[PDB]
Amino acid sequence: GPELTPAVPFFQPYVLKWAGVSLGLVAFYQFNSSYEAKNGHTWVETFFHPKSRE
Amino acid sequence: PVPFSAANKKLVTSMYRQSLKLARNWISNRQLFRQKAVEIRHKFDQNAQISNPRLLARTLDETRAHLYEFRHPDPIVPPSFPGGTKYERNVPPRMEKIMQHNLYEP
Amino acid sequence: PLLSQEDMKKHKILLAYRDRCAALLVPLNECRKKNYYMPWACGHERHEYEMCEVADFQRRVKAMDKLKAEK
Amino acid sequence: AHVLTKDMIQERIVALLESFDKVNDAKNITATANLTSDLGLDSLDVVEVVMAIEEEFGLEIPDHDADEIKTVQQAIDYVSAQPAA
Amino acid sequence: KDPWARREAWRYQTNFTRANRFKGAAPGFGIAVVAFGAYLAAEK
Amino acid sequence: NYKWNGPLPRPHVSAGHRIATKFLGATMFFWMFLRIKEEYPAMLGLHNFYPP
Amino acid sequence: LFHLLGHAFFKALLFMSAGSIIHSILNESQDIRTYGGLLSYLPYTYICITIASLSLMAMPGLTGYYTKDIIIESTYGSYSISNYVVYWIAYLSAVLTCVYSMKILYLTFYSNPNNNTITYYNAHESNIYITLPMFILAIFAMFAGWILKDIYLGVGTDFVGTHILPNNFSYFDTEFSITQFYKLLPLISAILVSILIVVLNEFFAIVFNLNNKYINTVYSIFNQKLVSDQILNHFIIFKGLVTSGN
Amino acid sequence: IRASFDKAEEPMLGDYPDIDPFPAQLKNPYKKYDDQQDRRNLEEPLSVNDDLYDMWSPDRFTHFKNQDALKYFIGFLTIFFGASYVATYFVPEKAAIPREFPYEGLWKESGGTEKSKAFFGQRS
Amino acid sequence: GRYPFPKDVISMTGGWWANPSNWKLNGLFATGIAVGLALWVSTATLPYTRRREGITSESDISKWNAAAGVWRERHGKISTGEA
Amino acid sequence: YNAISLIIILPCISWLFPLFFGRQLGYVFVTRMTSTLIIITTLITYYYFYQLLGNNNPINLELFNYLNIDYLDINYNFEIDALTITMLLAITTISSMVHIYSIGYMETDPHQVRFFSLLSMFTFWMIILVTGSNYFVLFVGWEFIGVTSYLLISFWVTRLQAM
Ligand SMILES: CCCCCCCCCCCC(=O)OC[C@H](COP(=O)(O)OCC[N+](C)(C)C)OC(=O)CCCCCCCCCCC
Repeated sequence: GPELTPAVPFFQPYVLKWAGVSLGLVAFYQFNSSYEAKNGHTWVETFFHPKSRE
Repeated sequence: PVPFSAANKKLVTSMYRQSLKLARNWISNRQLFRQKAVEIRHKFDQNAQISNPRLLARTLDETRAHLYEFRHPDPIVPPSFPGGTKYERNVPPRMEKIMQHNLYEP
Repeated sequence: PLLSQEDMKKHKILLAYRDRCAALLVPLNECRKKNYYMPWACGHERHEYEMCEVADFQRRVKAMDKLKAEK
Repeated sequence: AHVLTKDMIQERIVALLESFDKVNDAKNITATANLTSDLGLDSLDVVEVVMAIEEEFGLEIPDHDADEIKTVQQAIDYVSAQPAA
Repeated sequence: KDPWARREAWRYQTNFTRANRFKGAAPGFGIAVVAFGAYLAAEK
Repeated sequence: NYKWNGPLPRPHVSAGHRIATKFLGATMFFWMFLRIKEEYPAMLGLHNFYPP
Repeated sequence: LFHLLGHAFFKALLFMSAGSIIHSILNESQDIRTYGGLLSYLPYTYICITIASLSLMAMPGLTGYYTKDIIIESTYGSYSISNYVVYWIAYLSAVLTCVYSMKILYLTFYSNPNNNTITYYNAHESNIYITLPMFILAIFAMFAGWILKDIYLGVGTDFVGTHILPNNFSYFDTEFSITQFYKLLPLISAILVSILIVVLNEFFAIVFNLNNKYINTVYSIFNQKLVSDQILNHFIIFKGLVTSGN
Repeated sequence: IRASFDKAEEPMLGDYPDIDPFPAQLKNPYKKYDDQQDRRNLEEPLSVNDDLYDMWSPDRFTHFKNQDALKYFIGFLTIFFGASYVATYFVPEKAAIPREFPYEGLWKESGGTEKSKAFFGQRS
Repeated sequence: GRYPFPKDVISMTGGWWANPSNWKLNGLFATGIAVGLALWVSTATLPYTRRREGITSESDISKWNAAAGVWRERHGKISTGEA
Repeated sequence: YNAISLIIILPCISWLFPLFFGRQLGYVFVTRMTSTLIIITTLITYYYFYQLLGNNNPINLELFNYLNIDYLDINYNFEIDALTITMLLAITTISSMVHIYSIGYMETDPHQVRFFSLLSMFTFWMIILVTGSNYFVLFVGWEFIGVTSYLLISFWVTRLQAM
């Protein structure tokens, strides 16, 4: 049996930050694709308002 | 070049140690290493009393040449020493306090 | 009997195996597919293919013999 | 793992010297005995002995430090000074 | 002639004799001869 | 390490290690015997394929 | 491909067995000149390393046989005439292989002890975490080649579907055209050389441990990697750094 | 001082010490140094080409001279390749004919066309 | 064996002989996350999996080769080596 | 359960999880966890090989696009065929054995979390190397195994000769 070092909390700030941002990005991607299947277009596309080509 | 002096002793002793190291490096078999080692000691014994300068300097030069002719490509070194497989493995860190460099930021 | 071009293509023989003896190769590979290429299986089919190759190699050594004899 | 002690080093060196045939006497080998004086070992013989010591404890003695050890106690303190041996 | 001839004896003694040094260089070979003879018997 | 410059004792080796060596060596020698028996002709070189 | 797959297993076993040998020494020395009597002390590491070596030497009935030997024979059976030279080159390599394998086998396990007495007292075997992988790979290095020979070297196996030009394909010719002399000579040479090396080491050590100046020179050439590493370090790398300085 | 490239810099110093360089790898490693790994002592002068002689520089090999090692390396390659080439001459002849294939060498199966049968097509 | 090491040196890998006192609980968390990730990946990538052969019919392959021949006849296209 | 996806994704976890969570887990757990992941990968590989000898119909896994510039279309595509499965047999078997061996061989070493993460890293990138269906994925694996080799040969960083 090897020695023991002090206890360390599993979820550090970096774990929470990076996991949260990454999982939120994937969740957003899936929500957009589902909203596209239902509504007809990605929910992100709706905010796109360029001037017309003409 | 003295026939018998402290410097002469240091030189000849260093050299005889070199010869024994060389023989161990070259000969795999232990029994034959003991054979050759005994013979090296005999050769070192026979020329021990050379007094006149020219002959001693000549014998020293020729034994130096002999040793150089028999140098080994890779000697045996114990692993924890400079030429060793373990030299400077897992060198324990110096214990040392953090010097600060900035008033505001660690 | 030499296999049909359509038969050769249908059983998807490799080009270097398309010989006068591929007719035996077809059953051998079918058995080597059924069994999982195990060494103790397919003995009869394997041996038949080997014997066909024996005949082909013998004909070629006699061909080389004749060619040698011309010189 | 394996760790040596000062007395283990001493016992090994004493057995080592006892095995040497060029020595004067076996009973006269002390911790502070002089190989040059008490054991009457030649110039080359003490070299052979240092070589035996390094072949026994698995270390490498430089030329300058080999010729410095003149007594058995000097040998023991040197061999205990070295971490890997 | 060797003045360390006492120091080297242990390298050629009991565990390190030609008989002992080459003992166990073919582990299990006897079990193998028995098993091969047995299989030769049973195969026929 | 009781004895120095002296004859060494017979090494002590675990029973499991001795058994494992027995099994490994026996299986190796037996497998080699099996293969030699089964492939003697082809492996030695026999039944020349050239016509006589 | 088959030789790659077969070589992986016994090469891994050789390296793991060497690691065991090294950990069995207090010094943890890797010099083969510093071991020497260890057969009695490490019988299981001996048997593992032995199995791996005999697999490498393509001894009969072992995995290395079914790969090495047929690769050696293909060169003779190859349609290209000049390829006959390769046969001899390969064969020499093969016997050369035995010579070093036996050399590490003898110098580690048979020779006569070359380390000091405390190392032999403390020389023991390793834990289960080391031992179990060696056992598994020993089984592999005995059985895998035989159990897999049909997949990769089979008379018409279609598993690897690579499109070999028919003019080039010659695996049948290398089996039917091979004679007894060539099919048997690498094997006999391996066996004979292995025995030769062991017996010359145990009985005539002088032939290996001479002191000829010329032989020591050629040995030094071979020991320093056919001075390649010097050649690279002085004539390319060092020259390149000088040119970069310029 | 010793090598040509250290000599070539001699006009390029004015009032910098002309140091004779020695490869750090060849300094005896039983002496004691302030930096043991680099085998350097504090305030020790540096040669102008010190980066080619420190411990991190390419390794130097002592057993042979560089010229002789070049001789040996070239000689090994020369003898091996020349021997192989020469051996190509004294070669036995094969005993079986290279094999052949139906349909004029399966020229159709390897792509091929009536008009182009030499490009694709076996020994037939 | 072991030796002292600076305790302030924080590495993502844990540093020296890192064996936290609460390692079994943390390992339970880590294995749960591992299982979740592997199963999500295995399921999500399932629609992008397919076998190599028998996915297009002989009709498609034959007619595509026929159409390519048609294309090469509209243009003036001889075959390789055809000269 | 998709064999190809698991064969790729499990060594990736055995690589990255120690780097993310090493301080929080410790080398006891990390060694056991990486070894277990590599073992499961090896078992899945052996089963896939068995089925493939049953029926030589390789699985392909076709993922997002890398480049779709003028005529050059490169995709993250993977396939396991006969050649690849032979490679993967060697890779996974030896990797699982080396992982088990290292628990014992490195038991004393202070830096075991990094070592086991690097062994797993090498396994993952070699799997990527052999499973890719185009020369670009092959090259990705080719360069990353070089990076991993650099990190492994210099594992004992304080040693000059190793660096
Ligand atoms: C991390 C180890 C690998 C894990 C792989 C798990 C895959 C599970 C689901 C995959 C779905 C998919 O990839 O789809 C990809 C989708 C749509 O692609 P598609 O054309 O519809 O189909 C693809 C398959 N085809 C073509 C064969 C049909 O576009 C994307 O999202 C790409 C968005 C890019 C975001 C910016 C990059 C961020 C990189 C972050 C690095 C940290």
